[PDB]
Amino acid sequence: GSPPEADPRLIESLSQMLSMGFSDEGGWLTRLLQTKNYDIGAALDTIQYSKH
Repeated sequence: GSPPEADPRLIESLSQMLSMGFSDEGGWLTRLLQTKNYDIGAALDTIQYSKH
């Protein structure tokens, strides 16, 4: 569902990308999101891979 620290701070870094409605499949964003110290897989997974 909605996890604290595993959704906001994650879905935020996307605020920069999600502004279109697409996830980074070319590893381009991954590097960025990595700024969080973990993985965008979990982040990019919010731009779609789930429910609109």
